[PDB]
Amino acid sequence: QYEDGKQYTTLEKPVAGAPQVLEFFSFFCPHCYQFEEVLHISDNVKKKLPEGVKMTKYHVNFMGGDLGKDLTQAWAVAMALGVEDKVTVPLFEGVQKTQTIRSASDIRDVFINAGIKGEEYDAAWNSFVVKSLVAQQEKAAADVQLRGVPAMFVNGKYQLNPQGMDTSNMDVFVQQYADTVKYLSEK
Repeated sequence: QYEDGKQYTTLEKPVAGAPQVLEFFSFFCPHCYQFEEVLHISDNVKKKLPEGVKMTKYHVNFMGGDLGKDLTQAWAVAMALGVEDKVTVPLFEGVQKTQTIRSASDIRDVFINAGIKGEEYDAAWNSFVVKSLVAQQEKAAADVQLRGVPAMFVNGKYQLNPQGMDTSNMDVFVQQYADTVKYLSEK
């Protein structure tokens, strides 16, 4: 019973060249914390994706002011070093749970504690490769004219609508969301 306007909506201006599945989030975003740390949405969507469908995850600037821009840069460092799987949880917890991430150096502390060498983090943080990865994340969001997170887009054409899913049961919610992505990824 997949209906445009219930589980998903369709973009009025479809985006060319977008990744197959594009997720946007912020470490500053309480609903994003719920999506990732309680529901594990990305991991469960991944479990249902067809063979050959790639998931891209980008951070956004528009929450948290100065720290929000710093967190987009840190996510770029995480992508450049391939350590997303070591820093997502501590970054979410440091911003939202303990609220001990208040500055760029607190962000760096999370990477150091996760075992990324200080010299590796610092060279990445100041690199043009990371500046390019920041620009890519910003451009992707500009393409779909993003106005809110968490958000997920399929084939540059469809946007997931979590308001139309069952929130009385967390497992059902995750299943409906993942099946909807799989449905859209098949066009």
